[PDB]
Amino acid sequence: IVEGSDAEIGMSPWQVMLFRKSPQELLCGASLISDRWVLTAAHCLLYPPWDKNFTENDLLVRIGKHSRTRYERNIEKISMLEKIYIHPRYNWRENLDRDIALMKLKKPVAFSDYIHPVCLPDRETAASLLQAGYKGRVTGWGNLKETGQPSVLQVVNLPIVERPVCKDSTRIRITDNMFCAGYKPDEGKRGDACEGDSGGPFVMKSPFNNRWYQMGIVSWGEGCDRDGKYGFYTHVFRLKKWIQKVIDQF
Amino acid sequence: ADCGLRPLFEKKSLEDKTERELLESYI
Ligand SMILES: *[C@@H]1O[C@H](CO)[C@@H](O)[C@H](O)[C@H]1NC(C)=O
Ligand code: NA
Repeated sequence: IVEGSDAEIGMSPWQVMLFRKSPQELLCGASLISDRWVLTAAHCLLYPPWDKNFTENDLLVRIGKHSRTRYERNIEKISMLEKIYIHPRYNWRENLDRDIALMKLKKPVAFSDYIHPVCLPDRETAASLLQAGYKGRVTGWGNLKETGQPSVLQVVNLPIVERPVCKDSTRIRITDNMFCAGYKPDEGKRGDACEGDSGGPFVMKSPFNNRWYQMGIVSWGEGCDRDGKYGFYTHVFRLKKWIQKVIDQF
Repeated sequence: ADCGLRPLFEKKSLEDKTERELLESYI
């Protein structure tokens, strides 16, 4: 994360880390949505222009971590995956539309004071909170600045930018299954996700029920914390119908 | 089921150092 700070112990309990198995390197961030399901971004697993096509056997997942270095015994859990589910209509050849992925763990994870799942938004939740001006929260162990990796999980609070502002800030076709967030050049504040925070969660606290809802998935962006550039996030709700079918079919 | 309720925060009835910023933005 860029212009973010250290997270509190168990501040993002649904926060997941996607690792390559050989060699063991941080790929993306992710999120726990139940006992057996993880939700990252598709480009993390599949990006053919960079010969990226990951099997379940290629990847590893680490849940409950605070310090990327320090391994804490019965706190953090390392799980392997049974199967991966990339969106059938995920457009990598043009704009990273429907940049969503689901990971079924080979064994369910027990919840604790550090491992706990996030809420997926509903009709009303998304319509009411997915509105420009409101601040959401990005989290990850990605680069601290552009081209620099952190020890403790980082956290930034970013406001949702008006769809016409997002559109005019980029050259790429922005679809309803995307939303953007970040501060404007004269807003006097900064922050963004960076290489490594991809697939990670953009959450929000419901003023209605004090529950943390995952509104987005850290998808793409042009650089990191560039003035006049905003972070683009996968519109979780717009794809909840797909998330449901994969969970209910397997 | 009992999601989005942090065991060390919402369950223990505690606010994280910056969650007010979020709720404040809704005004
Ligand atoms: C990814 O590899 C698997 C076999 O390893 C194959 O079935 C699949 O079609 C490949 N997809 C792409 C886009 O390379
Ligand atoms: Na910016």
